[PDB]
Amino acid sequence: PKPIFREYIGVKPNSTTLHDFPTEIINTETLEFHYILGFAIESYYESGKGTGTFEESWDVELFGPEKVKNLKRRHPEVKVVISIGGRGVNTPFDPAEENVWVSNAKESLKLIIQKYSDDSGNLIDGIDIHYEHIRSDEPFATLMGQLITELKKDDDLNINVVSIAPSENNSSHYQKLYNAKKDYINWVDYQFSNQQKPVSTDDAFVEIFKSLEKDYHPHKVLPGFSTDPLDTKHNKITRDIFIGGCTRLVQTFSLPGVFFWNANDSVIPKRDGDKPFIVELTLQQLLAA
Repeated sequence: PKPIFREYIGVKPNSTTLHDFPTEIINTETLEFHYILGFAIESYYESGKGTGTFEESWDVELFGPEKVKNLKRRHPEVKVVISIGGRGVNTPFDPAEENVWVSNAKESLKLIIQKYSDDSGNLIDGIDIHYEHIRSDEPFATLMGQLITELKKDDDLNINVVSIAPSENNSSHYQKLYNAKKDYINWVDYQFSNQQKPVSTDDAFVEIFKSLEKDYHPHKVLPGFSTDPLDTKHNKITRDIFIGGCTRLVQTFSLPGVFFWNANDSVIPKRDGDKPFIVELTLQQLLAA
């Protein structure tokens, strides 16, 4: 329908800035709103190779099943998706056994997903693939492809929205996956804060975006921004250029939506006088108007 708005949450397990899912950014009247809950992370053997057995790594007191139930009781139109992988160098995609990885991943993720249920059914609407560190195109595209297929085919689940989260440095591996499974992947969430060289103008932004649509597919790419201080320090893109660049896209009716990296980091103003969620609220204003 509507412009898509997605926000990562739960990804800073040591942060105490939030004690529940924020309602300030929730807008289901003019936008299609998604919370991306993560990280479901695999256990690794001593060799640094992944087992495919996922566990929740977010705070379950703050964002667990009872909090998801409450959110959905109050705002039924919000979609909740689980993100798997992780950003550390300590959570790479590197399966120890290629023919057993997929069965462990399907079973362990289904177990997690089944915890997020109410009297009327499952509360999870999809999955997000967010492995930052992937060394080669393969077995990634084959194994991730099979996992998506198995989850979408399970009638016990409602895995309706599938997304991937590439960055400039891992984009080639995600492109391999996207080409093979184009029909099951709804959204490509590309993080502009992870570019190698700085994005200096709104024209440089626009030019990057168009090339992403060629690499993936027109209207399936959602530009993203990071309010995380680790990313702010890298200074690959400023909020002024991000807003400017998105404005240009909105003017030619070419922006399908946006995503933000992360609710914990956006609640705390960076410049005195800044309101909490200033970048998110500014993008919501431009997506409606």
